[PDB]
Amino acid sequence: PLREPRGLGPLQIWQTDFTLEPRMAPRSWLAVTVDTASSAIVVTQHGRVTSVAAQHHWATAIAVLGRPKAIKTDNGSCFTSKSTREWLARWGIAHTTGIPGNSQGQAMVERANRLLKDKIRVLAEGDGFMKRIPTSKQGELLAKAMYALNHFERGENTKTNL
Amino acid sequence: PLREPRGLGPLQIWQTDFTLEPRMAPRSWLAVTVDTASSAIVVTQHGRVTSVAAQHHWATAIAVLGRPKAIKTDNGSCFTSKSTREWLARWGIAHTTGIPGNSQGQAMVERANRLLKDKIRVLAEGDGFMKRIPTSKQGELLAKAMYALNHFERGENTKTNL
Repeated sequence: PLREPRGLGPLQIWQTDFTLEPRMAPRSWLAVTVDTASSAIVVTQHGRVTSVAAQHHWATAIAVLGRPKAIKTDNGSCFTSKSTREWLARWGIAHTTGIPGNSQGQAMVERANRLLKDKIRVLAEGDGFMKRIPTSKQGELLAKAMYALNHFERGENTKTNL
Repeated sequence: PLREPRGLGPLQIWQTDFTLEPRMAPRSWLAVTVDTASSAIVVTQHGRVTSVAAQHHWATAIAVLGRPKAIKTDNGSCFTSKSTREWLARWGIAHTTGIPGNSQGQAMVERANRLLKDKIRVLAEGDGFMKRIPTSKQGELLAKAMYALNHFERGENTKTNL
């Protein structure tokens, strides 16, 4: 009877996309993965959008979230290249650019991209950076944005507490 | 590199639910499965909602759509019983009652239930049955409703044609 995914729990399927964020230049391409089972997000920054940038991002995401059963992406070439298909086959991860979803596409990662860019803008401005964030402060700020969205430790819709 | 699902195509995941339709009494429980990759629908009628009715329905759906990689259901007991879990393990089909979706729950099968009940009401009324459909005409009418929703062969949003 060995089938997934962790009891009756949700299946381990990720959605990944690249989004451009000039406040993070020169490594302005943010690769973002949302795990649809937990809604956890992993983001990494890249100088150019290539097949290798996608593989480097997923290598980091696997270290953080574990190996997923499948990854959903759009049809960009960094995801459909022979190189990327081989990398995913090496890890045994299924890939779809498909629609076995419940609504139009990969809404989850699109919402994540928006929340992430908003969070980076609010934190950077809080620190006094209204335009590009200085290169030496980018990593900590991106880490801070990722923490804020994942360990949202909140009352976001809760009752009084200390 | 052998991973799913049929190239870059959508993964083979189904959504299944039971819905009550008194026009089909005495076997008024309709079990409905929507394949999220193709949007095909399979419906069967049952006298009572039990674990065995769910297994009988999926046996028919597998003959029509092939064996899926996973099936998503809610937490009703006919789906979480030991009997049903064993049946799914016997076939090697993963089961989730989860949320690895892109919106709230299993909207797909809920929309399917609505379209199906509307279609049965319009066809039955067309035949002169305003209340319960006579037992001997139910199977053909349910088959007609299933055909209408799957081989929707349409211009449903298309240009002039013969």
